[PDB]
Amino acid sequence: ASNFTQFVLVDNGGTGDVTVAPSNFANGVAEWISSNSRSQAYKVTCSVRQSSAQNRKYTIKVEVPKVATQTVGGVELPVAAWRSYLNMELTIPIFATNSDCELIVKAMQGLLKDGNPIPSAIAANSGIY
Amino acid sequence: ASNFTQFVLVDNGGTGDVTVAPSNFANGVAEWISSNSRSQAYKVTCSVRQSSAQNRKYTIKVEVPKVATQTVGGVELPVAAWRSYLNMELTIPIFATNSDCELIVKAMQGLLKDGNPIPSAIAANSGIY
Amino acid sequence: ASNFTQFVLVDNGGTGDVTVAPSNFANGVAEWISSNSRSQAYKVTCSVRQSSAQNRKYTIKVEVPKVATQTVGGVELPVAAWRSYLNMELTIPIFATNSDCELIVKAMQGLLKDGNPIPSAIAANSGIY
Amino acid sequence: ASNFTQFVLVDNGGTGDVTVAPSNFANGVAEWISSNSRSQAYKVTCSVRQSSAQNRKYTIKVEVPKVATQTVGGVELPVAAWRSYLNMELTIPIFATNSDCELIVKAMQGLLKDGNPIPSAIAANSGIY
Amino acid sequence: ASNFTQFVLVDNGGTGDVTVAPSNFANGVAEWISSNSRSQAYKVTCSVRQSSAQNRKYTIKVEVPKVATQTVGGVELPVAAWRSYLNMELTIPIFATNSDCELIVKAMQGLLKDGNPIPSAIAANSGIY
Amino acid sequence: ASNFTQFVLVDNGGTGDVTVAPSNFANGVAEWISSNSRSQAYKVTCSVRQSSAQNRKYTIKVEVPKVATQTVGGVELPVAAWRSYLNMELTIPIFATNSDCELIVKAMQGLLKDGNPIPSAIAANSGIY
Repeated sequence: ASNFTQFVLVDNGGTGDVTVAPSNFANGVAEWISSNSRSQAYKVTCSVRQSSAQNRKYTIKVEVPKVATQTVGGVELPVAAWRSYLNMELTIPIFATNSDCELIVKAMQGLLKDGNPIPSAIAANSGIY
Repeated sequence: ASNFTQFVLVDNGGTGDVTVAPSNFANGVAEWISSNSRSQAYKVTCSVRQSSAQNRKYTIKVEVPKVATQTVGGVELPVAAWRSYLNMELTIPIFATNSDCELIVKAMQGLLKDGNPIPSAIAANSGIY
Repeated sequence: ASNFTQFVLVDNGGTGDVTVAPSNFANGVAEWISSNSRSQAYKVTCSVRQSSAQNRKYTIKVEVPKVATQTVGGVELPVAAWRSYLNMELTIPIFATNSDCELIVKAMQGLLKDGNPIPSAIAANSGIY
Repeated sequence: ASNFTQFVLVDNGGTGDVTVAPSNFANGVAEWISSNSRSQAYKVTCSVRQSSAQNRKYTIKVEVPKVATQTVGGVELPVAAWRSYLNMELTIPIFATNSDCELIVKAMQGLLKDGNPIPSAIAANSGIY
Repeated sequence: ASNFTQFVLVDNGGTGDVTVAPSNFANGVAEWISSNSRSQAYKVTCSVRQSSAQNRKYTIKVEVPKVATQTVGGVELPVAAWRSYLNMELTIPIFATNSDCELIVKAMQGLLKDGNPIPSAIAANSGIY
Repeated sequence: ASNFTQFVLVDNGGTGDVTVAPSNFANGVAEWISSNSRSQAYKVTCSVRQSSAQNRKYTIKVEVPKVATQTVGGVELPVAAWRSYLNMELTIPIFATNSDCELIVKAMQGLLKDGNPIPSAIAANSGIY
């Protein structure tokens, strides 16, 4: 293997895709960034450690630019009005086999499949109702 | 429309699909659990709060159980041998359009798509390298 | 260029080979872990530090698990029944050129070469005689 | 039958080979030393002891000299300009069968096999990267 | 792509080129050293940290040794008679585009181009006048 | 000699070059500035002093304008969002001959040659990986 490669983060179907590429590995934290200024980039980081004697935790973070009315390459302040931050922590018991970890991945991607309630609440700027 | 519906969390291709259904909304936390005893159930919860004045924060959690049957006092009880915990917080600026929010949802599902680096690492009990 | 990669810790033929893959490099400690349950995994770590003004000191550690299943109360968990622990410290003065380091490496692999006294004493639960 | 014998610590070709020959086995410590001046000699020792009720612990040590001549007051002495010191401790539970010991030995020699990350970091005055 | 590769630090036109190669990344500091003993090696290190909220700061260091062979205790050791130290810190706003960053790199190499004032002064043990 | 002249700081190959010209020499600190307002100028300064009894230090500073979305001659605030700052300190032992200083200059320009890792990390808005 060799996991640390470029991948498509936003698939707008071929044209307008956002690819994110390896950009830092200081401290064994893999970072991927898109081709933009660091203030407007899509950024992804991932690391894993044994959190307790019984568990490992993957910590995954994503930053996504507010794009409507963006000025590309512009200085946009305040930073917080222009960025969304995702923070995932996955705690997996040391007993989990690879098959177990496959299922955890499937649960994670089921949660976010189109049409399911959580992605469609987020995208519609809504809560659950 | 009411987006509080049942959905399939783990798609094992029609056979042994784990599907999760609305089960509680007390205290503004939407909860979905699978059709098991509460001791062995998959659980998904979601809540949105306006965290800052200019942010909203979604908090989503998933529990994946490893089911087992334990003998306690000479009696067999349905139990989960361990659970894995996904815990994610998403902070979105209030200035984000629905098209901006769709970008976040697309980035989150691209992150976990089959074959991209992070799902591969998790599924292999590996780190990124 | 990278030497933090996957490698074969045990060529046990060309099939039952044990491979260890990069897992974490926090705080200057490179760690590699084999796949499947962390509870039954082989682990290797390595770190180098300037122990004195004139010396650098590598600390390398390897753990070899005896794979087993713990069954308690009817619940079975994949565990390591026990682990052997190798721990080695190699001190090298800053005056060593690369050729001197190659020789140190050849001494290390000669020490453990198949058929020589130390590897064959260990392999047979035995001391020197 | 004896494993306290001479052996090749460095096959540096088939000519500049460094051989270590039995020197002393006092107090359960087997010692081997290469020929010519003890001051420039390679040294290997090995001892095994029941560290705990359940464990035996091997302690192996190797010293690699940098050969040199000290000249003081016109008197020259064959000396070691400096020495690298390898020191390793291997703990094995009394439950290990001979096959488990063979595997422990294969893990040790895989760790140091030519081309793998640890031997090639050492060989190049380098850490992991 | 992995930009952590070997490069030639001092180009003496093919003959006596000093070339430096990846040697450590512990603690997020990429290190390159030349192929000498650690006592006589050229060393280059580089690290990036997000210094402010709106800045990132690169810290690059270079050590150029003047090699020598010293007699200590009647024994000759490979040594550096002195080292010269380049130490540079670059602070870049997060709003800088990759085209903005290319401008910085072009300015830094124009600064040291052969024949411009600063390289000439350094090379002549002169100040600017 | 007479080092203090105009030179090309950014060579965009004839057309679009940035020339920086002598602009101040108060306190023996040579300053060069481009033809712009002081808030948008490329600025270079250089000075040398004996830092210790054994060393001299050249202190070189460069300021580079953020140019993407720049308004030429405009008032752009905050200043820190619109400027990058380079700071180099070169410490050279008083024993270094001119030949030694030539080599230090070559090491400095090798570090920054196109294609080598440090300039290409900077230009790609990246760390080392």
